[PDB]
Amino acid sequence: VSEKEFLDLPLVSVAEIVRCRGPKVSVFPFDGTRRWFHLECNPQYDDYQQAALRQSIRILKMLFEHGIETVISPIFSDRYIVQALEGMALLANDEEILSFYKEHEVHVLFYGDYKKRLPSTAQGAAVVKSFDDLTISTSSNTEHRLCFGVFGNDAAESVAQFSISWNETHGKPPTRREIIEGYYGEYVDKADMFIGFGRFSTFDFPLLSSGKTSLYFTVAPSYYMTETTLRRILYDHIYLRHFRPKPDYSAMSADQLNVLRNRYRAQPDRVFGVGCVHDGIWFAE
Amino acid sequence: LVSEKEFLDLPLVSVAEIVRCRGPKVSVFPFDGTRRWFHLECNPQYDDYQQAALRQSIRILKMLFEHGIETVISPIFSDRYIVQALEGMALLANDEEILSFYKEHEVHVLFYGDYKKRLPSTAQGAAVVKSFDDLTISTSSNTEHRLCFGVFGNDAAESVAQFSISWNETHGKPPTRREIIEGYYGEYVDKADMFIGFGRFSTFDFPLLSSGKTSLYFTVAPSYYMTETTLRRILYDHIYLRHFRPKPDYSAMSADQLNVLRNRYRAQPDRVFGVGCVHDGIWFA
Ligand SMILES: [Hg+2]
Ligand SMILES: [Hg+2]
Ligand SMILES: [Hg+2]
Ligand SMILES: [Hg+2]
Ligand SMILES: [Hg+2]
Ligand SMILES: [Hg+2]
Ligand SMILES: [Hg+2]
Ligand SMILES: [Hg+2]
Ligand SMILES: [Hg+2]
Ligand SMILES: [Hg+2]
Ligand SMILES: [Hg+2]
Ligand SMILES: [Hg+2]
Repeated sequence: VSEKEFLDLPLVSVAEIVRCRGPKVSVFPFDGTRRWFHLECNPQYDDYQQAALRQSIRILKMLFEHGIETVISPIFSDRYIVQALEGMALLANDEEILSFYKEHEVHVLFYGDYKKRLPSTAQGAAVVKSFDDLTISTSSNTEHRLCFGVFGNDAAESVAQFSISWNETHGKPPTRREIIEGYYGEYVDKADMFIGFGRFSTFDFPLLSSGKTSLYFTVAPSYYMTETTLRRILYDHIYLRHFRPKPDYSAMSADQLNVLRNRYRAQPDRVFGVGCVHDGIWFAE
Repeated sequence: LVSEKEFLDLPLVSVAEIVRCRGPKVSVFPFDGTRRWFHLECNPQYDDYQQAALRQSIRILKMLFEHGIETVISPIFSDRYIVQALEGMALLANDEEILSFYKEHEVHVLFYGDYKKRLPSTAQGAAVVKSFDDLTISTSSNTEHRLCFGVFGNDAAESVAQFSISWNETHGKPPTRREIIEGYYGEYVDKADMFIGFGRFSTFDFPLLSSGKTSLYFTVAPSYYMTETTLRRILYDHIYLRHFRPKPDYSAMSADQLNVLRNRYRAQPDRVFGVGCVHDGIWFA
């Protein structure tokens, strides 16, 4: 199949293909949101939290409708932490997003070191409580998994303590699967893709990174993401990353090999990720 | 403080001064695209692949260390017959030219990963493992640089589990993050500062050390086409461009700056780095 045919597909057909070929697990932190907010909304009159939440919901809905089973979205990571508290509480208390979870049969989970890192206040305790109640409440949903990262950047010590307790309880060391279940709440084998933004970087999906995880970096802030963009990414992941057969270099004509060869010898300094800063902003070249 | 051209133009000593100052302290650099490189640059039946490859590996590691990078992490083998990989592995601990390299450039060499369990239980496999151990003892008096070779170093969860259980049993309490990193790698490093990849946008095999601050790069040409210029464009980007200050003040921008940004982000198709194209059976970013 070609790209245009994929783009032209009905949503249901696309979704069938994604449930078939993957990605089963997409990591998608919503990035560049401040820039987005300053370009698309009115900063002193519009509320940043609510505008952001609406965009988040639009995109999570788009991802789940395209057949992606699990989305991992880092929310907060290593100015006042109390400010982040409100935005967080929205994820468990906003009526529209609750309506969304129920309608799309989404199971919501939270991962990371938040219980210890969040402030020891009535407020922080309240958010943590919201998280537990939301994960319990949506646990009967079976169609999609949504995993919110809150201080979910480094799981080493968490995994150490979990493994120690596990050994004392069950008499033996936990498996990789059991470790992943202990950290995330449920099991998934790996991340199939990470959709990043701006400066080429990935973060906050511990235990799940692999050389098979397809990496993408949008130029525009995450909230500009359309169906067509998402589908170009999906098309690359499904049809282009594991393209077969592997190149038989020995079956190529001398002109083919020469084209490749002279290209690599002429510009051996072409590096994706090397950018340029203009007007205070980094742009990939 | 500097433009790209000025950086490219600096004497090696000055570049190394800057790198010791601003980082990267730790670069992850798997040598990738080596089959393509070898078929483009060499004559498959008449040139020896092991030594052509080894020669390039040494050139690049030497280049990296001379530019002031303290620690290089290089994934070697990662999840055809495993016995085939054994020879290439043994070269890293037995080839006289590379041992001479470790000596002249004062490199401490370490091996990480699940290799002791995953390598074949044969005289050959055990010989390779023992040579890894002995190389690490033999170079442990070198202090100027750290070189870490990954052999099945793709997934550290169960290794960390067992390590932590054992640690708690003996060394009295749960091991700290630092202690876990030391247990897995042999020594301590805070994080990876950059990853230099190739072709399809992907990273792999540096467990425990990935951060949102890890700068990501992907060369178009196979690793062995790397020159000083390539390396330095990478270094310039990492050092001067990724952490550029001040942060953009969108509210201080003219209507034209916002308009340009805005119409760039609104325009379709929008550039997604990582979405490639396959021509002649090969993926191109
Ligand atoms: Hg503002
Ligand atoms: Hg769905
Ligand atoms: Hg679930
Ligand atoms: Hg749950
Ligand atoms: Hg998850
Ligand atoms: Hg248990
Ligand atoms: Hg621009
Ligand atoms: Hg060949
Ligand atoms: Hg050096
Ligand atoms: Hg050392
Ligand atoms: Hg290391
Ligand atoms: Hg081409």
